[PDB]
Amino acid sequence: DSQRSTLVHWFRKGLRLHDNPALSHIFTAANAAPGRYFVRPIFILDPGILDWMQVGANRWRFLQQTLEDLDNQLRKLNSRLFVVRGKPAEVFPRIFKSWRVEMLTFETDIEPYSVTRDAAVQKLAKAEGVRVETHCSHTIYNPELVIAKNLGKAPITYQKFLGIVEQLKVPKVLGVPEKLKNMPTPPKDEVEQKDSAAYDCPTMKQLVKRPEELGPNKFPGGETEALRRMEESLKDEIWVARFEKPNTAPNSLEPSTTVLSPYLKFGCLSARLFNQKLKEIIKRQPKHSQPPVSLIGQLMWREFYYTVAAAEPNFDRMLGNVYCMQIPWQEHPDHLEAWTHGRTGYPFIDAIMRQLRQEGWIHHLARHAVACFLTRGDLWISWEEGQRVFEQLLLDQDWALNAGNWMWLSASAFFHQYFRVYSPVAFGKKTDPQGHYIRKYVPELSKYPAGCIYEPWKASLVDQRAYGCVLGTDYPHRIVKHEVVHKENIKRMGAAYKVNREVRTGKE
DNA sequence: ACAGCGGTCGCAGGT
DNA sequence: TACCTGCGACCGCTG
Ligand SMILES: Cc1cc2nc3c(=O)[nH]c(=O)nc-3n(C[C@H](O)[C@H](O)[C@H](O)COP(=O)(O)OP(=O)(O)OC[C@H]3O[C@@H](n4cnc5c(N)ncnc54)[C@H](O)[C@@H]3O)c2cc1C
Repeated sequence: DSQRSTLVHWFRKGLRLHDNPALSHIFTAANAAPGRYFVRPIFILDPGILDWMQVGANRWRFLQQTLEDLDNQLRKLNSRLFVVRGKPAEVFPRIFKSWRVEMLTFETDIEPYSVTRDAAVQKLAKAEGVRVETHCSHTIYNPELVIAKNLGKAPITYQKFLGIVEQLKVPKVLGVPEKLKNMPTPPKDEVEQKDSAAYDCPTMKQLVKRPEELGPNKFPGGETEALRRMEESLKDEIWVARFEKPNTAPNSLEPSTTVLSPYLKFGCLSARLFNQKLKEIIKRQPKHSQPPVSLIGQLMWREFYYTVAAAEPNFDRMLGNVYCMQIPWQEHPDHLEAWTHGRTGYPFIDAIMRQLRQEGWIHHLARHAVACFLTRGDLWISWEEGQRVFEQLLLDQDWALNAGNWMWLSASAFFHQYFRVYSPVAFGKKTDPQGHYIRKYVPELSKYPAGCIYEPWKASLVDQRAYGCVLGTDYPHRIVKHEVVHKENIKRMGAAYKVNREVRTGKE
């Protein structure tokens, strides 16, 4: 066994065993040629990034848990995870030689950074004699094929996108890979010979530098929890079939939706598996909703944003972004800081921003509320600042999805009915008239009557004292007046739309 | 051409 | 309940 070659699967996203072609191919190959190969499933961890502030503690914890679950599952196939510390640029040249790699597989990714990184690896592999198999299993439909089907253009409307993808084939959904037979552990490389635990899963202490930012562990990481959570969500087939996104609550104390987003984001759950489960349920349920609103439709919204994002390296910025309306956002540093930390003085908005920071997930319509307030609705701050904060705090932080919906919400792309504006005060009342959500995440206001808990400034000073929370002392004065600024912002939006119309017809 | 339709998720005030 | 209308007057697509 001093003559074996190594087959490598590289996990970046797709942190799962189920429905993983790139991974299954590796395991099938090893079992086909017994005694021929060694198998190294790996995750590359840059130890320098741990202090990057664009990754919150909660997301680090989620990744830590995911890596441990992935190692446990690989253990059952007579394998394990190898978490190799370093950067791909130095790691691969070293391990290609060290491990005598014959093949390298991974799941493809459309994010710019990932496109250039992978291209470098492909170039190295080519020159070094290592075969590379890539698979597009992160999404149901391959953005490339969708764009090609639509004559070289990413569809910019949902219904057109649907019209294209129903013409495309849906790939077969795989099971978990086969158990490796006659696979002894590979010989230690020079790094392992020095430290036997060099490729072990990172500890919490290792991945999480600021444990004080950790909140309640409501959504544990990993494929196991992913599948358990999915199964629980699909248990009630009526709820699933009649799902309409607009009717789900932003402020329910428990999630009104599936909360599968962190799992789909990391690849802990296969979007293709989830799509298949849904379809089987809809066939059994005669009464059911349709896209855009349906649960299947939500999954297609994921696919839509990935397709437009795949055609635009600047997707996450206003300038140079083909889709994006050019809007004169302003700098408001105090207001930005107050929004960022849930200190706007709008209890509903503050409640949401605090849940987000604490727990890593907020409901889609809660995101609408705070995104609207930040941008077109009140503060007139750029969506790129909001995007940045979300990137830091969300467990499900996704380059394409985050950019896409921020553009939607700011009416910069895809959505253009800017006359519709969420009220920081009224929107939440509909589903939570008593303000239970506010009382929980803004505890200082928990004695306010429902009559003014969404608008504490309506309470007199004597009232404020009787509720044991005086505005300007225990809770902030509202940083702006929604009833005024939103009307003026509407006109700013109309004005900016006009300027863009000129430019568009001006190039003709 | 340029109008009419549809567009995941507005609000307030009706009924 | 779950519709409805006024508000003021958007874009992409279609033909
Ligand atoms: C300003 C803003 C930023 C956002 N940033 C992200 C992000 O960084 N990462 C992320 O995954 N989602 C993001 N979303 C979309 C959406 O809010 C979340 O996907 C959803 O809240 C996750 O909860 P869920 O899993 O219960 O969704 P469900 O309603 O159960 O839907 C199921 C799955 O469909 C997909 N999905 C649902 N809604 C959307 C949507 N609007 N766009 C794309 N895919 C969707 C997700 O994969 C979700 O897990 C953002 C939305 C807004 C308005």
